[PDB]
Amino acid sequence: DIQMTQSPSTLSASVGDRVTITCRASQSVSTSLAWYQQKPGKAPNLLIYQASTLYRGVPSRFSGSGSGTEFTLTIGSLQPDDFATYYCQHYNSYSRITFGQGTRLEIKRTVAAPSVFIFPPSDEQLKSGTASVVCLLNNFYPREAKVQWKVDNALQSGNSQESVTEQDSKDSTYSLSSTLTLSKADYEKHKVYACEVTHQGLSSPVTKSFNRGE
Amino acid sequence: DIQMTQSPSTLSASVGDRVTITCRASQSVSTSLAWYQQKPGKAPNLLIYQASTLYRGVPSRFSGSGSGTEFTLTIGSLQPDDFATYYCQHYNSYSRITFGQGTRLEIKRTVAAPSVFIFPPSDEQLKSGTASVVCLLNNFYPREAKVQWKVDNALQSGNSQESVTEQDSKDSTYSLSSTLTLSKADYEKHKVYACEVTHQGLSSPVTKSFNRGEC
Amino acid sequence: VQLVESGGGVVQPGRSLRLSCAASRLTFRNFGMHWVRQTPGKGLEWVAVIWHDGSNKFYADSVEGRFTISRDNSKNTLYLQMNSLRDEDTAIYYCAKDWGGASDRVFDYWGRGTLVIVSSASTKGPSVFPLAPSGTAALGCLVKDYFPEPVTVSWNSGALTSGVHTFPAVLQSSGLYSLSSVVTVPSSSLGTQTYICNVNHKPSNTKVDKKVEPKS
Amino acid sequence: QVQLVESGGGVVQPGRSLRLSCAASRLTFRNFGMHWVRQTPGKGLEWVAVIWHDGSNKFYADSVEGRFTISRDNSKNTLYLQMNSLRDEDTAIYYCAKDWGGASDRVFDYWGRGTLVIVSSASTKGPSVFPLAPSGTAALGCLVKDYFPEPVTVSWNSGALTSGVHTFPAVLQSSGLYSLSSVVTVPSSSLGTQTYICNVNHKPSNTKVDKKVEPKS
Amino acid sequence: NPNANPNANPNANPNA
Repeated sequence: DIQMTQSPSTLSASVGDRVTITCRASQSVSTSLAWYQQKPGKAPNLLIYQASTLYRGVPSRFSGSGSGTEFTLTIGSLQPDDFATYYCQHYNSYSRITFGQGTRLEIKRTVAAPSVFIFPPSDEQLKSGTASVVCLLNNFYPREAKVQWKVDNALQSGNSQESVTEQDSKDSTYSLSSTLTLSKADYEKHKVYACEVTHQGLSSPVTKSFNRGE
Repeated sequence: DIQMTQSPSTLSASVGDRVTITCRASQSVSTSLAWYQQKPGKAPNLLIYQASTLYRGVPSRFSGSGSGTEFTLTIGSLQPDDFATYYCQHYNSYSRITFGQGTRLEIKRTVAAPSVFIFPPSDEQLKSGTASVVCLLNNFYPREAKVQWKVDNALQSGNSQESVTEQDSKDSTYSLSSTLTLSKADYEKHKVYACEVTHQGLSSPVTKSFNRGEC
Repeated sequence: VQLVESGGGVVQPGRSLRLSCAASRLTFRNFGMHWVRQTPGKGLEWVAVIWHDGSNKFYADSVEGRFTISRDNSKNTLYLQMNSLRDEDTAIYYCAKDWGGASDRVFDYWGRGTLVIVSSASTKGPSVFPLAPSGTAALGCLVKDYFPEPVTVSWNSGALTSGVHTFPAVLQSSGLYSLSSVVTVPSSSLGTQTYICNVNHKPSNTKVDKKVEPKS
Repeated sequence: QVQLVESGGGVVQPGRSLRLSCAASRLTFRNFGMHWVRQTPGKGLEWVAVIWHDGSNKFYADSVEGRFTISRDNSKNTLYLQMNSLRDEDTAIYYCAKDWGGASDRVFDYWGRGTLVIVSSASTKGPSVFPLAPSGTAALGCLVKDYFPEPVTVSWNSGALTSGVHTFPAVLQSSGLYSLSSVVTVPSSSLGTQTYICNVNHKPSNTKVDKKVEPKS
Repeated sequence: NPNANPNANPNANPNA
């Protein structure tokens, strides 16, 4: 099948700005390409078809261009209603329909540094033979945040999972939660448990840390 | 759906000319195409179908041509009865019917510069709470003219509508009206009101002005 | 052949309306029938087609799921049920006879048409404001805030016709129509000749005479 | 207005079948080809199948060829999707979609609300709640672990605490069970005088659990 | 062609 890759996956913008997102196809599709808008909890909505033709009832500030393997959707000047997720879709002859992974259009705001917290596993969870350490990043912007776990000052990998909220409607910030899950026996073979946060709003990397048993 | 686009949108000709208008489709319609004539206040009249078949009763001076994506309607010798708007229409299989936006055939004449008049809002309309300023462009040709409102020489945008008459039948000119409407609050917060008219028959754009509350 | 549309009028948005087209001097059951509408922009657009026996119904993309076409051959009548009407449906609606050829979806006969206006506005009589003249002078009457169309303006009860330009009405953001009517006269006649515009709005039963007098 | 309503979703085990249905209303159903599109938990979109107006032609995505069967019944204005040999990868929201009708354009103008399909070997299990104890603002919260299926709702002090609350989206673990955390930022002044309790609800397991979150000993 | 037109023909002959 044909692979549709959108650029970028998250675009930051303010109301009034002009935004352009890119869609790239692994083989030529000519003009057989459509753009959709989707808002959380709803089905997609058709915006453009045949690369550049506006669907009926769509505001004129949406435009589209391209042919072959590169296409762009453009919003002439953003409105509050235009913050959502956008997918490209091809329907090339003798090629099965595929969609891009989507581009998230978020609201721009000033940089806010995260407040980082670390929580040891509670005493009752250890009694179940499982330990889960939690690293919390509250009300930060922008969305890009690197959380590195370090057990005994040894960088971990593959034993954690991250969960991030959607852009808060009130202050347009994000919140992240990384969960490091270990065995109870593997948890008590180590002393130092720290998570290291790298963000644009911090002059230094901040490290919240605890020592098992304190 | 298929997009029908007609070229040109308006065409000036005189009686006896040979006129051709064109219709281009987004994709091929083979020869599934028709042409209609329409005059103001009346339903359309069938002229041509299947790209080139003359409808019974249509004068033989009409003829259609074209295949696939490009089509033409030709009037061999234009009669005074053929000044109207002409639409193309496709009915290609597996495609919902679409009409072109139309082509208006208009009578040709010499250039005539417009007479420009401006009207301050009446005293009666000021007892209403709304103030309408009107600029009148009288007896001009061709129809393409630009009117611009300047309130305290600040260019105005989006607070005016225009209205164009049909082509006069005595002298074949056009007249245009441009109504700038404000609140009474906004009308009294400014002093100088002007319309500036640009037209082919004018060397420089002529401006008509007035001031609020002054003779 | 004859087609006459009926059922038009003013309807508020979201409401419904049923149009009818009465065919005479024609074997109605033998032909497919269309509905074609024409917006104030003068653009034509096909609405729907029904087969000779209601065997099939096809609709324009913009009305699919809201309009319903139907026919009663025993009465020689075409129907169009319009639901959830939007402002984009305001148009003249013609019923059209399909030509009868197998491969040509063309309309040889049309009805006079019927106008459907989708508007929340109520019937309102116009306010007539004078446009006072400041060798050829210009004066007129500004006919504002009326619904629905049309109004008719005369000058001096019709005795003055030369130089009269009555502009087509324009629809305002308020949902009311408004138009101008002007006349060019000799400036020698400003103090001598009286100029009165006669405005009539039959939906309001309003007749207004407005004297346009010169300005200092 | 055109309306599509999907039905037949739920939680099914891997390797078993499930028939989806989509009822059309206010639409010349027999005039249009119909599609199915699904949305994976990662919000990616995937076209599933298409059927022609008369059902004379059917096509499928390579991922579901031979296991899925699309069909329709024009007399009832209903579209069907027979799913067999279901895998975890088929977990998605399944929309039925109407083909626009443009001859050249395979675009979808009208979509249904979607119906949820969870393919899991896991059984309905209520959540275990553990506290993230706090130790001039402090952060505390609740860890809601190992439940199935979604969703759980988390409140704080029975709804009297809205500000600074963040209930993170659920994450799926390698065990086939879901886990999330909900945290609140509170005044460090308040920890010894005010009590903070989360109120986790898991309706599939008839679970309503509370847990008082106080600083560690 | 899986993306061929799946819809009915609205311009087929509708007459008797």
